[PDB]
Amino acid sequence: MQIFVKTLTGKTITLEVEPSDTIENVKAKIQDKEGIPPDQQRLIFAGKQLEDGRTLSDYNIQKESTLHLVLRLRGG
Amino acid sequence: HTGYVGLKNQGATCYMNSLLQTLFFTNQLRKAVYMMPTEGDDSSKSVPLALQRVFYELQHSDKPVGTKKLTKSFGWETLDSFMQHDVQELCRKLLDNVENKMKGTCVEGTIPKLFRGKMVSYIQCKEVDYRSDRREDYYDIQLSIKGKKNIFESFVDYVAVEQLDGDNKYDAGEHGLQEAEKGVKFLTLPPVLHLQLMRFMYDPQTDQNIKINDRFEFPEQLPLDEFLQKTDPKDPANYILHAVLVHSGDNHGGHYVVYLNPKGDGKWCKFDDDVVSRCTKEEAIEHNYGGHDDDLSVRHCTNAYMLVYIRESKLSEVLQAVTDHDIPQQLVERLQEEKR
Repeated sequence: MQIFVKTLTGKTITLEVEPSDTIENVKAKIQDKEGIPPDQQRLIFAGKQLEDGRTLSDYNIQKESTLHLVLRLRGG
Repeated sequence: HTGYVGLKNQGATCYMNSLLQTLFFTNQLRKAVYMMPTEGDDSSKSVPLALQRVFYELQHSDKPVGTKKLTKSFGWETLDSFMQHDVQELCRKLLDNVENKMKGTCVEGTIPKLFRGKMVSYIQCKEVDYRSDRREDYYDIQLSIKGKKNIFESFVDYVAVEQLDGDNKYDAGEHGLQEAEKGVKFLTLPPVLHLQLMRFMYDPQTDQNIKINDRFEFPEQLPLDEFLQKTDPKDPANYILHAVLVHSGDNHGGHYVVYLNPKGDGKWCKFDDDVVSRCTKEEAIEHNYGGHDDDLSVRHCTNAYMLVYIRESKLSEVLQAVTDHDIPQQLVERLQEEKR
């Protein structure tokens, strides 16, 4: 299934994923496509940071959902 | 002598005290929090009980209110936790937790009633007759401010379409990969509108996380009907500014304060941890616009990063009176035994 990711520059990219993909696998797919090292990637969906060892299915992330890449230091 | 008590400065929790005051003065939420059935909860671990405790103390204490039991309950006992997550992430963590605790109770659904709006995320193909409309909930809106004069321009940006082409073509089922546009449309705006202003951004030319201190204007009264797909003449989407969360600093730390007009009457107070003082409307609003880049003082780095608005037709419900009769006696007695 195809999901979307908004990068730090505001660009929306597509990603081909499966519900069984872990978030760190999603980060690997983002690296493959956009070159962003997984260590730099932090992903938000439904207002919360996604955990690397959980799956898209765990978060009820479905086709056409949009994830957001965010800054590592974003608070205070 | 405002009648509003402050929160202790108990470390490097950044936006936390500001958020807690904003939520406390969301009176309908505060009342619902008091009704949560926390009798079975372990105090060390329970965010619901810890929020009851902080709110009870903000409502009754004449002295600054502590938060150590609260930060313990949600497991952010280091500056790093507050530096890595932003204010709306903490807000969502707290609200999701209390929403779950309210399921099956007399106040079930208070969080979505107050904070949840409805949008449609649409993908429209440009050269085949195919459109996918998906309903999405939202609990806050993240607004881009760089190059935007004001809230209107940021909303225009928010609803601007994204192009899906090149290596980012849309998977249009039987049509295969297709050039498309992707956007959002607002169906509803919630009674309490949290607008996060993106005051840090990635600068693509330098690979750096930079502070945006630019001027960004926000009004005390904000009309949003033109951003809805369908308006209601009896209930215009007119919003009243309730809170302005302010940060002083060019890095992700420094000084955090919140300005509130708890009653929605434009009589503002400044909440600076333990010190709560009356202030002018300009100190709450225009002084937090940003745009003092030539100024060598802290003014250059002091600006708003989150705004709270309340829909005018919902003000009386959101800011309804909260009385001691609204706090269950068993809860008061539990919290009083702990203070000992």
